[PDB]
Amino acid sequence: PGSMSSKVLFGNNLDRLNPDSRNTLTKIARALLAVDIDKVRLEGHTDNYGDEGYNQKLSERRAESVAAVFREAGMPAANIEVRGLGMSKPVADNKTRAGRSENRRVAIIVPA
Amino acid sequence: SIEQRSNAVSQVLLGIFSYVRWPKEPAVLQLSVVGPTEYADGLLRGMVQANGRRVHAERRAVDNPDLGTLCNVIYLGVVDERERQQVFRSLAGHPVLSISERGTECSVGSMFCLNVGGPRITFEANLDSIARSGVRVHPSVLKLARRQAT
Repeated sequence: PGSMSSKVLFGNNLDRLNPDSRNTLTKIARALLAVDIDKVRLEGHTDNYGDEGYNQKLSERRAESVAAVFREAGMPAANIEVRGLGMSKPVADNKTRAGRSENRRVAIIVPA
Repeated sequence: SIEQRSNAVSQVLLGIFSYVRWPKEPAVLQLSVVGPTEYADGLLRGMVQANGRRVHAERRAVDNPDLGTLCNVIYLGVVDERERQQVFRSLAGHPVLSISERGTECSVGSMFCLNVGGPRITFEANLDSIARSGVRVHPSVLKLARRQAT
């Protein structure tokens, strides 16, 4: 509901978006660029199931997946940073499937 | 200068507020200052938007049950991870604009994170936080951040 309200959720232990989710992410990056948003930091996250090491690498791959979409959308490669926070920074409760759902994500951050 | 920096925080917040819409637009904007802050004293003295709507600010505790219903804006100071989680659990499902005084991370939590160091106050925006906030943010808000950094 507006380009600034942009959530990017992933399936369980999936580090790539599906055709429809990737499509919807593309028009987000398209929308951001059209309003001069220009540079982004991408931070991937996971639920707290599995090993720390797996999740960290998983969250890295999620963020890189989103980075590849922004690059394809026409945003300069140098203007994109990628981080994985693994499971360290949940937005929702991991003890419910609805919460775990919300933690499987990449947060788009716009730096000054 | 604490005085210079506090007034600049006031002006940047007034700028940010001008790009935000609340689903029920209140007659007065109510702002909660939460956690240790160094630059909020300008806010705490009260502010006025260009159209005359006032911003009334009060300090409130991290563990205030009613944080989400008692304010339209929260200005978040030094909170640890458990306190931050508590705050945003309170805000969940309520239309609340969140801004943190420090921007050392901006990974989870506040929609906007100030950087109150150096020449001009800048900020980052977390679009995932904006998405869970319940308020509407016009993308031109980032012009302000862009121009302040430059």
